[PDB]
Amino acid sequence: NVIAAHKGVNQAPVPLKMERVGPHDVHIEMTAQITDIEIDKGKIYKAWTFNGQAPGPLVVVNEGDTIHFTLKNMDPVVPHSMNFHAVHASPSKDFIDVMPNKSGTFTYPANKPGVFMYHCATKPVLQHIANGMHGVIIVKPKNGYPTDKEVDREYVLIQNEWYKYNDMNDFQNGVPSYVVFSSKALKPGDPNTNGDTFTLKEKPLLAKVGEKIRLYINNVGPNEVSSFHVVGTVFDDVYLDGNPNNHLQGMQTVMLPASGGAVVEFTVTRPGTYPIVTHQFNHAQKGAVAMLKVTETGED
Amino acid sequence: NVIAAHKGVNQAPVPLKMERVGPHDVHIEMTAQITDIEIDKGKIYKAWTFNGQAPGPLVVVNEGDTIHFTLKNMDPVVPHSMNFHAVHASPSKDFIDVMPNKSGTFTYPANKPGVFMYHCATKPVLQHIANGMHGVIIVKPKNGYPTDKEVDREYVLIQNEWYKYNDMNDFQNGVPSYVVFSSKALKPGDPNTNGDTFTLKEKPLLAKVGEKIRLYINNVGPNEVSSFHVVGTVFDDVYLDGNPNNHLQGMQTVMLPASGGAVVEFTVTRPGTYPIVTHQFNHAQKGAVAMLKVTETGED
Amino acid sequence: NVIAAHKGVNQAPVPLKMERVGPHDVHIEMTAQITDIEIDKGKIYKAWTFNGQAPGPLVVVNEGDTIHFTLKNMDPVVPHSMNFHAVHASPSKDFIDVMPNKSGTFTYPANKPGVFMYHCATKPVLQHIANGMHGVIIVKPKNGYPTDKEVDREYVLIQNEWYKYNDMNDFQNGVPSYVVFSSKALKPGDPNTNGDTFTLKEKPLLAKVGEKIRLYINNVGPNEVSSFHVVGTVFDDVYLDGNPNNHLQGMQTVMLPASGGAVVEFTVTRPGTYPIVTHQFNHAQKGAVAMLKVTETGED
Ligand SMILES: [Cl-]
Ligand SMILES: [Cl-]
Ligand SMILES: [Cl-]
Ligand SMILES: [Cu+2]
Ligand SMILES: [Cu+2]
Ligand SMILES: [Cu+2]
Ligand SMILES: [Cu+2]
Ligand SMILES: [Cu+2]
Ligand SMILES: [Cu+2]
Ligand SMILES: [Cu+2]
Ligand SMILES: [Cu+2]
Ligand SMILES: [Cu+2]
Ligand SMILES: [Cu+2]
Ligand SMILES: [Cu+2]
Ligand SMILES: [Cu+2]
Ligand SMILES: [Cu+2]
Ligand SMILES: [Cu+2]
Ligand SMILES: [Cu+2]
Ligand SMILES: [Cu+2]
Ligand SMILES: [Cu+2]
Ligand SMILES: [Cu+2]
Ligand SMILES: [Cu+2]
Ligand SMILES: [Cu+2]
Ligand SMILES: [Cu+2]
Repeated sequence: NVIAAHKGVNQAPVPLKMERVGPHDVHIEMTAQITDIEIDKGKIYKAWTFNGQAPGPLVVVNEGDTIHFTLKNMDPVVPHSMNFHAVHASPSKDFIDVMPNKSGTFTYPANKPGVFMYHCATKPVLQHIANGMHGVIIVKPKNGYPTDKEVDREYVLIQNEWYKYNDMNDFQNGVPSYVVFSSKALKPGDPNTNGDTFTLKEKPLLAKVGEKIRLYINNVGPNEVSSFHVVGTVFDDVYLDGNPNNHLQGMQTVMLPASGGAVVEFTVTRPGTYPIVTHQFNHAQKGAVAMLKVTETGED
Repeated sequence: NVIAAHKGVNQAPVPLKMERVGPHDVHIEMTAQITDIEIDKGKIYKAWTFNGQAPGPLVVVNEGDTIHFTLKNMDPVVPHSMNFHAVHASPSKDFIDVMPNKSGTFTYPANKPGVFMYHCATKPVLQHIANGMHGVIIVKPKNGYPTDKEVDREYVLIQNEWYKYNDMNDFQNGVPSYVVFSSKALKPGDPNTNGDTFTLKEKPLLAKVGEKIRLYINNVGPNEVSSFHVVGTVFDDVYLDGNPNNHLQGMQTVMLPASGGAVVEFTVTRPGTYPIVTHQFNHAQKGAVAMLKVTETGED
Repeated sequence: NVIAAHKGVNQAPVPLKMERVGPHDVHIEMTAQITDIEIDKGKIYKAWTFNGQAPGPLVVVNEGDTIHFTLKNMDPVVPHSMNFHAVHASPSKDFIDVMPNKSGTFTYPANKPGVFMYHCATKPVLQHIANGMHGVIIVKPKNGYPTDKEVDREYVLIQNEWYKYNDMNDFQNGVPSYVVFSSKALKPGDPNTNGDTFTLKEKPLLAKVGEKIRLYINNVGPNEVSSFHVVGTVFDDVYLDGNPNNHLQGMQTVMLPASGGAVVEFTVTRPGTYPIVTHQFNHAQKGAVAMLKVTETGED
C-alpha cells in the first residue's frame, strides 16, 4: 500500500485560484498533490488531495456559469482528474487524466443550482476518493431560495470517511476507521478546515442566540450514507441537493446518500453548544461530531 | 463490559407520568433504570432504559406544548440525560446529566409536528443509545394531516438494533446481532412492547378488512438506516418526519435515516396476515419483521 | 450450503409469458428455476431464479390492471412463491408457496403507478432473494408523467448484490462480494441482461447526443441502499418510486432504500461514455458501474 515515490512527500497546500472572466464564465485552477493531514490526534494520513486540503477547497459559482477548469498534477507518479457533479460534460473527454507534472484544461457548464460533490475520476475511483480527493462545489441559484431573507448566518460542512492508509481491501470491505466533518469558508473570517475528528469540537462554529443558520452540506463518502442532525433544533427548511424546488420542512434528520447534498436551515433559540452529528452513531463515535457555539453576541 | 454495580440489578418497570398543566404546558417524568429485557428467545439484555422499557415509553404532546421534563436517575453508578428531537433547547444546559440517585428538571418547547426520536445524551452517546436509551415522542399537528378523515386505525412502531452486551467495539465496528420492531400504545387496548425479535410475530397488530391504517414510525438506530415496507400493500400517503408538508404518495418503501420518522398510511384489502419489514433483508432475518393480522371483524 | 438435488442442475432460461385478457386484466406466467449465471468473469452462481434470469424478467402493466399470475415451480426440492410490491394482496393467501413440480395461480390488482420490486416470498426470504429471486414490475401511470413529451429514449436498470453461494451467515452478516447492474428490455432491440459486473461495461447502453434519457430504476438489494448517480449529468426530474406526485428536480444522486424505485431523467449533452454508478464507491468497485455510450447517431 506504500507508493515508493510518495515516501517523505508532503507538498505544502497551494491556494485555489479562481477568477471571473465573463458574466457567465469562470476560471478555476486546482492542483493534485500529496499532503500529510492529521485526521485524528497523533494520526497522519498522507492524503491524495486537491490543493493540499481534504476535502478540497470550496468552489462557489453562479447558476449558468461555464467553468474553465485547469488541474495541475503535482503527484510525482499517479495520474489524477476532476469530476464535478455540478456540470454537464462528456466524462470520457472532459473528466480525463492529467499525468504527473502536467496540466489539463476542461470546460463545462454548471446549469443547475445546488450543493454538489466534486472528486477525482481516475480509476480506481474508490482509491482516489478514499485517499482524499473529494470536495464541494456550490452553484448559487439565480433566484435564490425562498427563505433567503430569513437566514442570518451560513456555513459549509462536509462529511467524509477515512480508512486504513491506501488499502484497497479495507476501502472495499472494511468499516471506516474515522468519519469526520470539515468546514470550508464562504466569507472572510469563516474557518477552513480538513476532515478530522477534533477541529470543529475544539474550535466550534460560532453563532448568536436567536439566529437562523443555513448549512450547505454534502456527504462525500466514499462509502457511507449520512443521517444529518443538529442537536437542540429542528430543520425549519431543507432543500435536497440545494435545488430550491426540493423543499421539505420540519425535518429532524436529513438522509444523504453518498455524494448527497442539501441546504438546511434551523433556528438556535438559547445560548449553549449544539452538537452537529451524523445520527448513525457508530460514525459519530468515530469522529463525526462538530460543534456550534451559540452566544449572546456571536463571538467566542 | 460488565459494570460491577449493575450485577444482579433488574429494576422493575415504572410507569411514565404525564399531566397537562396548562393549555400549552405539559409535565413529564421519566426514570433512567437498569432492566432485564428478553430481546430474543433465551437472550436477556440488561438494558439501560427509560422507565424499564426499550425503546422507552411513548410520549404524545400537541404542537406548541412546552414540556417540563424530569428525569429521575435510578442507575446506581452511571449518569443519564434526555435529548428530545422534538424540542428547541440548549444542549449544554438542557440535555445535561443527572447523577445517580438524583433528579433533574428541564423545560423546552415542542414547536414542530412529527414523529421524533428521543434518547439519552450522555457521553458516549452511542453507548447509551445502543444499551437501550431511545424512544419516540409524537407531536400532534395543530391542524392535523390532510388525510386524517380517511384513517380507520393507527399504531406506533419503532425499529432498533441490539449488539453484543455493552461492547463499545461491537457498537462501533460490528454488525447488529438483532434488529427489531416494537409497538407503543396510543389508545387503551393497544399493545405496548419492547424491541424484541418475536412479540409482534406471535401477537400481531390487529386490523379489519378494508381499513386504512396509519403507522407512526421511527428508526432509532443506533447505527442502521431502515427501508420500511408493509407486504401486500403500498403506502397511499407518507409524511416524512410526520410533518404534514413533506407529503409523498404511492411509495412501496420509505427510506428512514437513523433517527428518521414518518407517518405512513396504507389500505389492507383482504383478510390475512401482512408482514411489516425493513427491506434490508439481513436485518429482517435478524428479527425486524412484525405482523399485522387483518380479519373480517378486527378482533383476533 | 450445497443442496444435493441442485448438483449439476442448470435449467435453461424460459421466456416470460404475458397476455392481456381484458381492458384491465393481464395473465402472467413465470417459472421458478435453478440456472447457472456468470456474475463476474470466471464466477458462476447457481442462482435461484424466475425464468432463468437474475434479476428476473421485466413485467410491465398499466395502472388499474389486475394480474392473474401463475408460478410454475421447476426447482426439484425447494418451494418458491411471488410477492409483487405493486399489488394489494393478502400475503398469507396470495403470496404462498408453490411446491416443486407444481403450479399456483394468484390474482391481485396493481392500483398504483411506479417501479416496483418483485421477489420470492418463501421463508427465509433473505435466502430466496439473495440467491437471485428478485426483479421489477413497472406499472404505467394512466396519465403518464408530466415530462413524458421531453423524453427521447428510455431503459430499465436494476441494482442487486451477490454473496457467497447460498451462505446464510454471509447473507446476514457479511459484506457483498459483488454489487451489480442489469438492464431489462422495454422495446425490441433493447438489451436484456443479468446482474453481473461486466456486461453493461463491455456493451454499454446506447444514446444520441442531446437526448433526454429516462431510466426506470430499482435497487432490489437484498441488503444495501443505493446512491444512484449518472456521471457527467444531473437528474432534471426524479419521481420517487415512479409515482408522478413524488417529483424532485435537479438531483445529483438519488437515495434508494432496499427495494426502492425511481423514474429518473437526465440530458446527455456531449458525445462520450458516461458511467452509471452507485456512489457508495465500495459497491461500485465491486461491480456496480454500467456505461452509457452517447454518439452523434445513437448507434454503436
Ligand atoms: Cl443526537
Ligand atoms: Cl417484502
Ligand atoms: Cl461519480
Ligand atoms: Cu447574462
Ligand atoms: Cu498532532
Ligand atoms: Cu486522483
Ligand atoms: Cu461522483
Ligand atoms: Cu459501514
Ligand atoms: Cu433572524
Ligand atoms: Cu429547529
Ligand atoms: Cu392557546
Ligand atoms: Cu424466554
Ligand atoms: Cu444514559
Ligand atoms: Cu439525537
Ligand atoms: Cu450494518
Ligand atoms: Cu376506511
Ligand atoms: Cu397499499
Ligand atoms: Cu376501463
Ligand atoms: Cu466466463
Ligand atoms: Cu424462492
Ligand atoms: Cu418485498
Ligand atoms: Cu454493506
Ligand atoms: Cu430531446
Ligand atoms: Cu443532468
